[PDB]
Amino acid sequence: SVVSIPINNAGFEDPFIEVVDDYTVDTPPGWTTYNPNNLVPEKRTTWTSNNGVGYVGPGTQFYNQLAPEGRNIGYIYLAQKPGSGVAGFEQILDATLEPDTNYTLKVDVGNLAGTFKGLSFAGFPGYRVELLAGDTVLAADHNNLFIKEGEFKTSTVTYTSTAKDLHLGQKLGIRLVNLLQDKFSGLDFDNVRLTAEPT
Amino acid sequence: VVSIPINNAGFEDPFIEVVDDYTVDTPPGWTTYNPNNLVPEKRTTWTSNNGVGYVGPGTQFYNQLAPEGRNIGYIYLAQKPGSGVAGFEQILDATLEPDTNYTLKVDVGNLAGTFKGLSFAGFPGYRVELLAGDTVLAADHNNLFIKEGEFKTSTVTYTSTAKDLHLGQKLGIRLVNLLQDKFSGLDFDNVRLTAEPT
Ligand SMILES: [Ca+2]
Ligand SMILES: [Ca+2]
Ligand SMILES: [Ca+2]
Ligand SMILES: [Ca+2]
Repeated sequence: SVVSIPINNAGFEDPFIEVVDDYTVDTPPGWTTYNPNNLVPEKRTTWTSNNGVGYVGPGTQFYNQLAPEGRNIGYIYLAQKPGSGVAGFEQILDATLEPDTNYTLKVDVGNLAGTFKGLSFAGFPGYRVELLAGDTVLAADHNNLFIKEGEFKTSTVTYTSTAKDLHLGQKLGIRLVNLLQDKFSGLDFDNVRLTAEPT
Repeated sequence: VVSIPINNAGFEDPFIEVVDDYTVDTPPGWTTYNPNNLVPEKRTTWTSNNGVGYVGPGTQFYNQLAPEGRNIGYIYLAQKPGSGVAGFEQILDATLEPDTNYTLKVDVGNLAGTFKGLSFAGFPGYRVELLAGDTVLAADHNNLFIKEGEFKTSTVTYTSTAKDLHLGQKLGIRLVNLLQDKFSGLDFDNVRLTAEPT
């Protein structure tokens, strides 16, 4: 009796992108920009901090594998120096926290690799994946997985509610956070999965 | 694999004779993480506090004894949920080294039962953090479900590269009471940190 909780654009497959390594600089559809330190401007260019989706295709010059799911990944790039704050993706779901339920949140996290005419993609800013109820972070994986250059790994976040959880009935949420702890200060996410199951 | 020294890693200092007896002062070797000023400098039984407690035969709050030795470390927060967080912090004598795999393990405890009419049902949530300097390198934010009166081992891992920004800075550990629900008290024991070349 495992249940899949619906997530909008959970694989960042919207919008469709034709050319390999092409990307948008606007918040992916179905998601909002998590911006507690105002690191990402409201109007983005290739020159600013930004987020969006990117096509990881056959001739990719930045990865050693294809997208964990479908064609696209979601990315967050921060131009500010490390320690400046955090930013990422957030989505508030239509599902609410239910009692005596085990939640399993899985997201693939990616590390860009390579170079481009002076631009170095070596390094990784750190990630955090968090499961929300209302404004409360119920559980989070703060950068526990080592992600080699040009590869992806699946982060798993779990939370188990009791019969009397304070946040019962509040809307579930998901955040995918660029921690900006080092350079290169971009990272990818893909294949967001949330499942619920009675204890 | 090398074990990184941690002072009072099992909260066995100080020795406590009477079962379920406890201290209300910061355990020796540790400091009180207090980013929201929830824990006063002079504590009592009724205020927010932290310390060590003897989990001995016939304990009124756990199914089993301390995960290691006699004592656990505990943090209790009297303020309402959402008021902030508090816990234990210790800066280590070891520094972040390149190409090293770090494994931090801590047992987290959920007090159970009833005492003098008060119910200890519920759990405030925990976070275990591995630090370098002032930076949280990796953390387990409340991922394990901990049944009433039991302990489970939280594992936090971090892998350094050759050019980690924080290389050379002092490693650190935080054990945090998240104050996300009531009962808003929790335990920690058997702190382990190991390093290994990649
Ligand atoms: Ca995808
Ligand atoms: Ca990289
Ligand atoms: Ca102990
Ligand atoms: Ca309890």
